[PDB]
Amino acid sequence: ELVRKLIFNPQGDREASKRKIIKGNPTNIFELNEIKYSWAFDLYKLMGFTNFWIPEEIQMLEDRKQYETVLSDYEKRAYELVLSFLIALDSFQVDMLKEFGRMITAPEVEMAITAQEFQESVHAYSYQFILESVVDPVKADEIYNYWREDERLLERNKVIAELYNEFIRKPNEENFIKATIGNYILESLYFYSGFAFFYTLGRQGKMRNTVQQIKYINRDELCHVTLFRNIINTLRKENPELFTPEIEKWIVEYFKYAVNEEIKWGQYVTQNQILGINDVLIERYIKYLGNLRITQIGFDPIYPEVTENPLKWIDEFRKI
Amino acid sequence: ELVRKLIFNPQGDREASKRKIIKGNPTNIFELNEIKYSWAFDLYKLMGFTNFWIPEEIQMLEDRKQYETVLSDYEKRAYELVLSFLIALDSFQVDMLKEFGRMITAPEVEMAITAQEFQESVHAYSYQFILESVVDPVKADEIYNYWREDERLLERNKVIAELYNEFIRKPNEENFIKATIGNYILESLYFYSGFAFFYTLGRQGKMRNTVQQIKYINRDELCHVTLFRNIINTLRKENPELFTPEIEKWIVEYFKYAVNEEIKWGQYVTQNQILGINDVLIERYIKYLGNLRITQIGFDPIYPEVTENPLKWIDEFRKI
Ligand SMILES: [Fe+3]
Ligand SMILES: [Fe+3]
Ligand SMILES: [Fe+3]
Ligand SMILES: [Fe+3]
Repeated sequence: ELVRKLIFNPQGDREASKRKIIKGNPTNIFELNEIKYSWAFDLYKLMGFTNFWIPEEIQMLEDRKQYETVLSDYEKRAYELVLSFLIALDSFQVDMLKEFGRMITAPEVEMAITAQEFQESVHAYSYQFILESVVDPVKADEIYNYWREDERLLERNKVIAELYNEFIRKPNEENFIKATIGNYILESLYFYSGFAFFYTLGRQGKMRNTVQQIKYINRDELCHVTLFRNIINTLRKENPELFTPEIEKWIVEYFKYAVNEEIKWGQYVTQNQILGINDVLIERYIKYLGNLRITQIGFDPIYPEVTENPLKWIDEFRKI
Repeated sequence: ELVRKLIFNPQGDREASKRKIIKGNPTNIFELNEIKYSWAFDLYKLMGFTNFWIPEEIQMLEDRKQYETVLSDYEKRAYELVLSFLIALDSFQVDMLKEFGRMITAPEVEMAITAQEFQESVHAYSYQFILESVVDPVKADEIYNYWREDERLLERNKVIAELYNEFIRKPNEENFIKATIGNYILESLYFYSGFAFFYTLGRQGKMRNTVQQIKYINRDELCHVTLFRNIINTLRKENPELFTPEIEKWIVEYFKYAVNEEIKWGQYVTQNQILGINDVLIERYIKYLGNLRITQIGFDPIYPEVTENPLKWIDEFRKI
C-alpha cells in the first residue's frame, strides 16, 4: 500500500546514496547536486533540452493534397485508425505519468518522468496539428472519436485503461509493478504498429509530413522505453520482494498477450490492403520487438523462432 | 470529496462545451480539435514552445569571480538564503502540480498544468546549474540544505507544505480551493522577494549570470500566475458553491498573512545590509503585489494606502 510522499519531509535522508525509486525516505527537495541515478538525469536532459521540438515548425502543405486525392480508401482507413489509437495512448500517458511521478522517491527519476509527461503533451499537440492540417473539421472530430464507432478500437482502449485503473483504485506495490509493466509494453510495442504503418506510406512518398511528426514522436518513445527499462531493472535490484514468481508469471503472460493483441490490431488496420507490409510481416515485427523488450528487462525470449528483424530498414529511415 | 477521474471514460461527454475545470465528465481523451478554455491552450503553447529555454546555454564564466571576491558577507548570505528557498518552492511545485493535473477535468487545462510542471523541472535544473557554476561543491550542498541550519527557512518550508498536504491527506473541494489559492500566492508573491534581491545586485553589475537565469524563471512565473488566476476566476463562475463566505474569508486572511510573512523573510534575508533596497521598500513591494493579485482574482485591495509600485523599474530590467 504505497503511501504518497508528503510535500516536505524534514526527517528525510540527506545522502543521495540512500535514495530509492519507490519507498525511499526523501526530503522531496530536489537535491540535484548529488545524483544516484545518472541515467535518470541524463534522460531528463535528453528529453527536456537535446530532443526539444515544435510540431508546428513542421510543414503540412502537401499531405492534405495526398490525403485529398492520392490515398486509397484502405490507406485513409488505416490513417484514421492508427491516429485515433495513438491519440488515445498519448492521452492515457499524460494522465498516468502523474500517478508514477507522485509515487517515485528519487527526484532525478521524478524529473525524468516530468519531462516524459511534457513530451506526451507535445505528442497530443502534434496529432492535433496533423489533423488541423491534413483533414477537414468533421473528419478530425470523427478520428478523435473513432472508438465511438469501432469496437476493436474501444476495447484496445478500455483494456489499456483497466491495468492503470487497478493501480489508481488500489495503489499497492503489486498494482504498481503491474501498471509500470503496462507502461513499458504500451511504449515498447503499441506505438510500433502505427510507426511501421506511417513509415511504409513514407517509403512510397505517401504522407511525408505526418511521417516527419512521427519520426520525432518515435525518437521520444525510444527515450521513454529506455527510462522505464532502467526503472523496472533498478526496481528488480532494489525490490526483488516485488518480482515474486506469481508476478514474474503475470508479466510473461501479459507480455505475450500484448504482442498478440498488437498483431490482431496491425492486421485489422491494414488487412493486407496496404502496399508494403502483410499480416505475416506484422507478426514477425511484434514477435521481434516483444522478445527484445522482455529480454531487455531480464527475461528469456518469448518467440525464439524469431531472431532477425523483418523491417531492419526502419532504424535508418526514421532517423533525423 | 474529489474522486480522481479514471484513465478512460467511454460514457464521457463528446461536447467540449460541457467541460469543467473540476468535476466535469470527460472521456480523458485529449479532444483538442475543440477548445473551451482558449487561455488554457494559449498558455500551453506560450510555456511549452514560445518561451522554451536551456539553462546551460546561459554563460556562467563571471559570477564565480564576483562571488569569490566582489560580494559582501551579507550579499553572499542573502544569495544563499534566497536560492535555498526558491529551490524548495520549485521542488514543492513539480510535486504538487501533479496533484492539480490529476484532479482537473478540462484536458487543455491539464495540458497547461503539464507544461507548467515541466517549467518547474527546468527551474530545478537552472538552480543546480547556477550552484555547479557559481560556488564550490560543499557550499552548493549546504545551500540545498540551508533549512537544516536556519529555523526561519525551515518554517517557511513546513508552512507551504502544510496547505498542500491538507489537500493530499483530505482531497475535498474546500482543501482543493485552499491548495489552489496557496499555489497562486506562492507564485504571485513568494518569488518576487528573491526576484527583487537578484535584480538589485544586477542593477549594480552584481551576479548578471544568475540574474539572466532569474529573468527566464520570472518570465515563466508570470505565465504560471496568469494560468492560476484564470483557473480561480473560472472556478468562481463554474463553482460558486465553493467560494462560500467562510472560504472568501480564509482567502483574504491567508492572502494578508502571506504578504506579511514574505516581508518578515525579505527583511531577514537583507537586513538593510544590501545596497539598493530597505525594510521600508520591501513592505511597499509585497503590499503592492498582494493587493494586485487578490484584486486580479476579484477581491478589494488589502492595502489601499499602497497604489504606486515602489520598484516600477523592474518591469523594464527583467525583460529579455
Ligand atoms: Fe507519445
Ligand atoms: Fe511515450
Ligand atoms: Fe519555478
Ligand atoms: Fe512556477
